[PDB]
Amino acid sequence: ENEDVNVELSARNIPGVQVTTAQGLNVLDITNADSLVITEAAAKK
Amino acid sequence: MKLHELKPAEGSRKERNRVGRGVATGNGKTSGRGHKGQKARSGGGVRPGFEGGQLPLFRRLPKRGFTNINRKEYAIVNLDQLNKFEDGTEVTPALLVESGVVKNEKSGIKILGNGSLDKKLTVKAHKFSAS
Amino acid sequence: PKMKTHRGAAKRVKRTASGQLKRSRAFTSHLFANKSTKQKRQLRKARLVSKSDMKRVKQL
RNA sequence: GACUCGGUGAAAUCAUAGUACCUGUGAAGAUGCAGGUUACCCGCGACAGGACGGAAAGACCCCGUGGAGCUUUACUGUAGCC
RNA sequence: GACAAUGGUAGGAGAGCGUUCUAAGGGCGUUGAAGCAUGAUCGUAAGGACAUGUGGAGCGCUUAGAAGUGAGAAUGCCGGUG
RNA sequence: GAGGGUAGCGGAGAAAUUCCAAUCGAACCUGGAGAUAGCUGGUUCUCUCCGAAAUAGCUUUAGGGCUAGCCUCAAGUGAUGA
RNA sequence: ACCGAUAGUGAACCAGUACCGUGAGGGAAAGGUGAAAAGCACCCCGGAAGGGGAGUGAAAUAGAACCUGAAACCGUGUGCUUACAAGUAGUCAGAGCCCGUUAAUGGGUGAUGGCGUGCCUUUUGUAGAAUGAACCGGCGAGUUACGAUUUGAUGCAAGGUUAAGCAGUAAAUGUGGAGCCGUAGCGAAAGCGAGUCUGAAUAGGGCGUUUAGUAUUUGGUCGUAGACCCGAAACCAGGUGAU
RNA sequence: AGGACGACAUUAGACGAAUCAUCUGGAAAGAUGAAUCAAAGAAGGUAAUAAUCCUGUAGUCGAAAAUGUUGUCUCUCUUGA
Ligand SMILES: C=C[C@]1(C)C[C@@H](OC(=O)CS[C@@H]2CC[C@@H](N)C[C@H]2O)[C@]2(C)[C@H](C)CC[C@]3(CCC(=O)[C@H]32)[C@@H](C)[C@@H]1O
Ligand SMILES: [Mg+2]
Ligand SMILES: [Mg+2]
Ligand SMILES: [Mg+2]
Ligand SMILES: [Mg+2]
Ligand SMILES: [Mg+2]
Ligand SMILES: [Mg+2]
Ligand SMILES: [Mg+2]
Ligand SMILES: [Mg+2]
Ligand SMILES: [Mg+2]
Ligand SMILES: [Mg+2]
Ligand SMILES: [Mg+2]
Ligand SMILES: [Mg+2]
Ligand SMILES: [Mg+2]
Ligand SMILES: [Mg+2]
Ligand SMILES: [Mg+2]
Ligand SMILES: [Mg+2]
Ligand SMILES: [Mg+2]
Ligand SMILES: [Mg+2]
Ligand SMILES: [Mg+2]
Ligand SMILES: [Mg+2]
Ligand SMILES: [Mg+2]
Ligand SMILES: [Mg+2]
Ligand SMILES: [Mg+2]
Ligand SMILES: [Mg+2]
Ligand SMILES: [Mg+2]
Ligand SMILES: [Mg+2]
Ligand SMILES: [Mg+2]
Ligand SMILES: [Mg+2]
Ligand SMILES: [Mg+2]
Ligand SMILES: [Mg+2]
Ligand SMILES: [Mg+2]
Ligand SMILES: [Mg+2]
Ligand SMILES: [Mg+2]
Ligand SMILES: [Mg+2]
Ligand SMILES: [Mg+2]
Ligand SMILES: [Mg+2]
Ligand SMILES: [Mg+2]
Ligand SMILES: [Mg+2]
Ligand SMILES: [Mg+2]
Ligand SMILES: [Mg+2]
Ligand SMILES: [Mg+2]
Ligand SMILES: [Mg+2]
Ligand SMILES: [Mg+2]
Ligand SMILES: [Mg+2]
Ligand SMILES: [Mg+2]
Ligand SMILES: [Mg+2]
Ligand SMILES: [Mn+2]
Ligand SMILES: [Mn+2]
Ligand SMILES: [Mn+2]
Ligand SMILES: [Mn+2]
Ligand SMILES: [Mn+2]
Ligand SMILES: [Mn+2]
Ligand SMILES: [Mn+2]
Ligand SMILES: [Mn+2]
Ligand SMILES: [Mn+2]
Ligand SMILES: [Mn+2]
Ligand SMILES: [Mn+2]
Ligand SMILES: [Mn+2]
Ligand SMILES: [Mn+2]
Ligand SMILES: [Mn+2]
Ligand SMILES: [Mn+2]
Ligand SMILES: [Mn+2]
Ligand SMILES: [Mn+2]
Ligand SMILES: [Mn+2]
Ligand SMILES: [Mn+2]
Ligand SMILES: [Mn+2]
Ligand SMILES: [Mn+2]
Ligand SMILES: [Mn+2]
Ligand SMILES: [Mn+2]
Ligand SMILES: [Mn+2]
Ligand SMILES: [Mn+2]
Ligand SMILES: [Mn+2]
Ligand SMILES: [Mn+2]
Ligand SMILES: [Mn+2]
Ligand SMILES: [Mn+2]
Ligand SMILES: [Mn+2]
Ligand SMILES: [Mn+2]
Ligand SMILES: [Mn+2]
Ligand SMILES: [Mn+2]
Ligand SMILES: [Mn+2]
Ligand SMILES: [Mn+2]
Ligand SMILES: [Mn+2]
Ligand SMILES: [Mn+2]
Ligand SMILES: [Mn+2]
Ligand SMILES: [Mn+2]
Ligand SMILES: [Mn+2]
Ligand SMILES: [Mn+2]
Ligand SMILES: [Mn+2]
Ligand SMILES: [Mn+2]
Ligand SMILES: [Mn+2]
Ligand SMILES: [Mn+2]
Ligand SMILES: [Mn+2]
Ligand SMILES: [Mn+2]
Ligand SMILES: [Mn+2]
Ligand SMILES: [Mn+2]
Ligand SMILES: [Mn+2]
Ligand SMILES: [Mn+2]
Ligand SMILES: [Mn+2]
Ligand SMILES: [Mn+2]
Ligand SMILES: [Mn+2]
Ligand SMILES: [Mn+2]
Ligand SMILES: [Mn+2]
Ligand SMILES: [Mn+2]
Ligand SMILES: [Mn+2]
Ligand SMILES: [Mn+2]
Ligand SMILES: [Mn+2]
Ligand SMILES: [Mn+2]
Ligand SMILES: [Mn+2]
Ligand SMILES: [Mn+2]
Ligand SMILES: [Mn+2]
Ligand SMILES: [Mn+2]
Repeated sequence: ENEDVNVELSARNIPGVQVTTAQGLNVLDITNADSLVITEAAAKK
Repeated sequence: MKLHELKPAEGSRKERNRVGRGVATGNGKTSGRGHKGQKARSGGGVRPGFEGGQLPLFRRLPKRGFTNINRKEYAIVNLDQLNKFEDGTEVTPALLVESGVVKNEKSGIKILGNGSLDKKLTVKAHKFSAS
Repeated sequence: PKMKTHRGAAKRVKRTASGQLKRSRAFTSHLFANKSTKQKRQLRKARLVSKSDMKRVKQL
């Protein structure tokens, strides 16, 4: 929360990684798994 | 896949038939003619006027039944049995080791009811078991 | 609703695909036909499995 | 009453109509087809041959494993009575 | 490039047109949307545009999704007018 | 004439199946209820390819149905077809 | 990824209301000026209604019966045509006259000639004198759920797969392996098992072994449901009626 | 088996960020220019289509009273193996 309150900025959306929809992921045009997260999605195959 | 360029897998999905919408379509009687192609439409369920889904009967049933593991028990390493419910077997009313294939290992066959030929092959290797 | 199974098929039993079947004229009037009598043997359907298909079919 | 004028102004019917006759033809009795024969265009008053005229999904007849009312030593029951 | 096939009712199979809603993208609109009207326009068909008039505020297009998705006949129901 | 009583598996009938709120061999209203209808009628866009049957068998069956036969789509066999 | 005024509540409007019935009961139709009432001062014809000016307004060719304003239907004007002709009304051929387009081997009309008995339904066969429709408009019929089966598609594969529940925004999503199908079949069964059943048989014969399944799902079809749509005469139950 | 001391919630509400110019126009929220806010780009309105014109929205604050639910003291009733 806070990072999430980059919310009302039109095009942006911002979930967890145990989140991660099939759609939100590719309505998307660009993504930015941060680092910890990138390592977890990497961990949860 | 870019959400405005979705394309469904080739050969999956095909438009449903819509009967009764026109004549060029090939379906305006819709189907049948004159008969019991009426709405209720009951054929009967499976019948003619002479009941052949019945001639006589033969039956009974008591409690029993096992679960078959063939002498393709040659998958697992060495010693032991019944444990392989964590390797390759699922539901077991009781666990019988049958013959078939040809054994290639020396291992304890701890199981309820050993098929005879299988017993000769498992014992020809080394181990045997019961109960 | 799951279709109800016909119970009058306590009269066949599944083979592998095909249904094994009861026969003919066992019991009553055995005072006739003798080679006939040795017709304790099975059946199937062929033309009829078309008719009875999905009724004895939760018999898998 | 009809009829002429002034006033008011419905209806059942009706696939579109520029809707003749004879001898045929044809689902076997044709304004509508064939071959002839007759006929300038548009009204008004009249008649009832035809449009298998209109009106009512034939009441007779048969059919449906339709209905209903009634009968009886048809079947199975039952209120009551001995 | 030759060479074949292509009448068709019940009915099987195939490819498509148009409607409303939705998603994503991409656009049009008071310098005039939809609708309505008219045209000598385009495609093998369903059907698609264009220009003008009316109108005065909303609407297409691509790709995919989903349907209260297509009317000339039911003595069909409602309205209008013969 | 006024005020009353008898109500549908019921009532009333100088008896006709007669009357019970303008059609009573069993009233009216609401529900069960979208009763059931092997009968009749209706069933809405387009083009392309193929294309029947009105027969046998059994049927409280005979304008209904079932299995065969004929149609189509798909696999498969592979010269078995004319 | 519900309706948008014939829809959606019967009822978007002072609806259980007009209206109908003795009663129980049955039951409608009917939304929209404009941004703003600025809702037409004044003159004119008329008793008024209504109208033409003059005005308000972006617009009244938005004027109240008011957005848009299709069709049937009714009218005024007319370019071509028609009073010797037998007509399912068009089609094919065609002179004359009139015109000039989304400019293309153009548009309107049509003397005369050839051919020509609407549609649907239902039928062995219907121009049929068999059925249906006065016209125009709107409205009007194979659906959904759950099970089954089959085909196509996709993921895994001797394996495939979760259910309820818990978690999360009424989520695509992690958990949950109870469960289910499959890897083995044969016999009524005891049971035996790549075999088993019948059989005295180590004969013959039946089913079976020679490994491919399973979950999700588009389409086809069946079942359970009203299960394409409209229609009985009638049955039953509870009331309301002897004005 | 009935009643005394406060927390929270229900029944009114309050605060609430940031836009200007020209074109066309009957009217601009549109177009084109430069701007700005955002824990607020939900929605509805304003003479056309508005995050910054208005009602609001994220967020924050709030109860004289009357129920409402609870934390804990009082209040009762209690000899268990
Ligand atoms: C339908 C009948 C009528 C009126 C007369 C009919 O007479 C009958 O049917 C006699 S039965 C009689 C009838 C009334 C019933 N309630 C009692 C019963 O006894 C008759 C004479 C034909 C025999 C049949 C054809 C006919 C066409 C022209 C013609 O000649 C007609 C039909 C089409 C006609 O409309
Ligand atoms: Mg039986
Ligand atoms: Mg007189
Ligand atoms: Mg009339
Ligand atoms: Mg005449
Ligand atoms: Mg005839
Ligand atoms: Mg004759
Ligand atoms: Mg009869
Ligand atoms: Mg008794
Ligand atoms: Mg369109
Ligand atoms: Mg345009
Ligand atoms: Mg203008
Ligand atoms: Mg014209
Ligand atoms: Mg047009
Ligand atoms: Mg204009
Ligand atoms: Mg226009
Ligand atoms: Mg406007
Ligand atoms: Mg466009
Ligand atoms: Mg689609
Ligand atoms: Mg009609
Ligand atoms: Mg009528
Ligand atoms: Mg009418
Ligand atoms: Mg009484
Ligand atoms: Mg009596
Ligand atoms: Mg019956
Ligand atoms: Mg019949
Ligand atoms: Mg082949
Ligand atoms: Mg009424
Ligand atoms: Mg009455
Ligand atoms: Mg009434
Ligand atoms: Mg008007
Ligand atoms: Mg004239
Ligand atoms: Mg010309
Ligand atoms: Mg002519
Ligand atoms: Mg001609
Ligand atoms: Mg003809
Ligand atoms: Mg009428
Ligand atoms: Mg579906
Ligand atoms: Mg598959
Ligand atoms: Mg697969
Ligand atoms: Mg399916
Ligand atoms: Mg129901
Ligand atoms: Mg009763
Ligand atoms: Mg009296
Ligand atoms: Mg100006
Ligand atoms: Mg937020
Ligand atoms: Mg707004
Ligand atoms: Mn199709
Ligand atoms: Mn067909
Ligand atoms: Mn029919
Ligand atoms: Mn049939
Ligand atoms: Mn049918
Ligand atoms: Mn029905
Ligand atoms: Mn049956
Ligand atoms: Mn078995
Ligand atoms: Mn014999
Ligand atoms: Mn008169
Ligand atoms: Mn004449
Ligand atoms: Mn003929
Ligand atoms: Mn003849
Ligand atoms: Mn004649
Ligand atoms: Mn006359
Ligand atoms: Mn007379
Ligand atoms: Mn009749
Ligand atoms: Mn063809
Ligand atoms: Mn040909
Ligand atoms: Mn088909
Ligand atoms: Mn629209
Ligand atoms: Mn429809
Ligand atoms: Mn009598
Ligand atoms: Mn009578
Ligand atoms: Mn009397
Ligand atoms: Mn009476
Ligand atoms: Mn009755
Ligand atoms: Mn019922
Ligand atoms: Mn009915
Ligand atoms: Mn052919
Ligand atoms: Mn015979
Ligand atoms: Mn019989
Ligand atoms: Mn028939
Ligand atoms: Mn040969
Ligand atoms: Mn309504
Ligand atoms: Mn409307
Ligand atoms: Mn009254
Ligand atoms: Mn208004
Ligand atoms: Mn003026
Ligand atoms: Mn003005
Ligand atoms: Mn009007
Ligand atoms: Mn408007
Ligand atoms: Mn108007
Ligand atoms: Mn002349
Ligand atoms: Mn003639
Ligand atoms: Mn010509
Ligand atoms: Mn001719
Ligand atoms: Mn039709
Ligand atoms: Mn006719
Ligand atoms: Mn006629
Ligand atoms: Mn008929
Ligand atoms: Mn008629
Ligand atoms: Mn109509
Ligand atoms: Mn939950
Ligand atoms: Mn043997
Ligand atoms: Mn054998
Ligand atoms: Mn064998
Ligand atoms: Mn289905
Ligand atoms: Mn079938
Ligand atoms: Mn069905
Ligand atoms: Mn404020
Ligand atoms: Mn503000
Ligand atoms: Mn401005
Ligand atoms: Mn607005
Ligand atoms: Mn708030």
